[PDB]
Amino acid sequence: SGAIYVGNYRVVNRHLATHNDWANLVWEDSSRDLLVSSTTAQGCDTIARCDCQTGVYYCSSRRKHYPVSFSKPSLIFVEASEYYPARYQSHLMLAVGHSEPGDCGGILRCQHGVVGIVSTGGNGLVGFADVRDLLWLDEE
Ligand SMILES: */O=C(\[N][C]C1=[C][C]=C(F)[C]=[C]1)C1=[C]N([C][C])N=[C]1
Ligand SMILES: [Zn+2]
Repeated sequence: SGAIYVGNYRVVNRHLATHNDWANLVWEDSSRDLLVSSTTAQGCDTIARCDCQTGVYYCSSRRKHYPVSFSKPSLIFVEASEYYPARYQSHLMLAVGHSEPGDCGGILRCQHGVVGIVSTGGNGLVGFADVRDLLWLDEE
């Protein structure tokens, strides 16, 4: 579990979005595993605006933050998980590291702020849904 809180937006994995998220929907994209809802309170996070390929991510199934190198966001085949069938996911970054289903929502951060959230795992990789292209998160 986990979310990004930027301005008056809440960014969650689409597959973990709640009824209250869907009832207050700003934007969602199944191909990216992302959903954004509106918030009453302003959030503490800053979104990275950069092309870093190194950062640190939180792994709840280890209670640990790990430094990783990661691929640039791309259209990647993802094997079946507990929450999605095998499919192509877009805007996905991969790193070597541990990720189980409940790790989804852990933040990946670089020197510029939040890069994305954990979205995939298995076979010794962790996949992150990028948010650095969503420039509209930073206003309005
Ligand atoms: O519930 C609302 N939004 C989703 C949400 C927000 C915070 C959170 F911790 C979980 C889910 C919502 C939005 N608004 C209007 C701004 N009222 C309720
Ligand atoms: Zn960066």
